[PDB]
Amino acid sequence: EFPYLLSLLG
Amino acid sequence: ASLTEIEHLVQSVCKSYRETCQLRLEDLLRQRSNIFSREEVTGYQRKSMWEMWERCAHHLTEAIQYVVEFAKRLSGFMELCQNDQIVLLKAGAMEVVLVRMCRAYNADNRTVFFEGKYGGMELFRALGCSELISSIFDFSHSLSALHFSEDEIALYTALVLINAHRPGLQEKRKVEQLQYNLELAFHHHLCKTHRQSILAKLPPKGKLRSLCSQHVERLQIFQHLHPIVVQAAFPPLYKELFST
Ligand SMILES: CCN1C(=O)COc2cc(N(CC(F)(F)F)S(=O)(=O)c3ccc(C)c(C)c3)ccc21
Ligand SMILES: [Cl-]
Ligand SMILES: [Cl-]
Ligand SMILES: [Cl-]
Ligand SMILES: [Cl-]
Ligand SMILES: [Cl-]
Ligand SMILES: [Cl-]
Ligand SMILES: [Cl-]
Ligand SMILES: [Cl-]
Repeated sequence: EFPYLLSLLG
Repeated sequence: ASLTEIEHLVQSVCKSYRETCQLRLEDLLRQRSNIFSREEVTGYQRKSMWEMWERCAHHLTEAIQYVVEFAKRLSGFMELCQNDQIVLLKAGAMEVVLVRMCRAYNADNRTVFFEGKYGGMELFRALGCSELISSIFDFSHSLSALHFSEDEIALYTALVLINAHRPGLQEKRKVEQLQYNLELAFHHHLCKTHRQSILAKLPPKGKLRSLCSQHVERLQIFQHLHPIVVQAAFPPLYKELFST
């Protein structure tokens, strides 16, 4: 559900 | 974890914080004497709810970005699984910003640093969430009384984030161990600096919880009043973290 949070983790 | 590993963890956490603290304490202190004039205050109070919400969402999003960086630099965080990283950040990023806020709070005159100058809570009138604003200021006032050092806020915010009691965690034992080692680090640091007495005085949990819950509720109210503004102007991350 949290792709924009996930992106910054990469 | 050995005493050497715990000592190194204190240093690691303090460095991660130093690198992501986003505003220097020295700069914030120096700018206390920069206070909004009456006309400037009036200007903010006359702003539309939309514009003031939009501004605050931008600034909050910026702060949250530094907290994500803090997390990524935090010993052991990138070892957790994707799901757990997300769960801890979704619950904890806002809590960390709220703690970080006490640096930008001046208890003498009860002002906060906002868009380059200090103002009181009257500055935020157009937001239309009086209870939330007062609660934020109360929270800052209560932290100011602890007089945290930079090192203390680094260790304490690490602990706000690494919280193994957040719902939806997969690798709870993994998060428990991280939390425990961070407690060891916090306690070691406080013992060394003769500050262990502050532990018993920390904001109860549920205090941070309530502030975050209120933020979510007020956003829902705003979004129902002005749904176009959120989809048009707010950062996508902010929507993802705080919308329904
Ligand atoms: C309105 C929703 N809200 C909260 O519920 C949680 O507290 C907040 C903080 C911030 N800040 C984010 C940053 F300070 F971290 F940068 S601020 O735009 O400089 C600011 C500073 C101070 C106040 C009183 C307000 C209202 C704003 C933004 C939004 C919220
Ligand atoms: Cl206002
Ligand atoms: Cl924005
Ligand atoms: Cl968390
Ligand atoms: Cl200050
Ligand atoms: Cl605060
Ligand atoms: Cl302080
Ligand atoms: Cl932090
Ligand atoms: Cl002590």
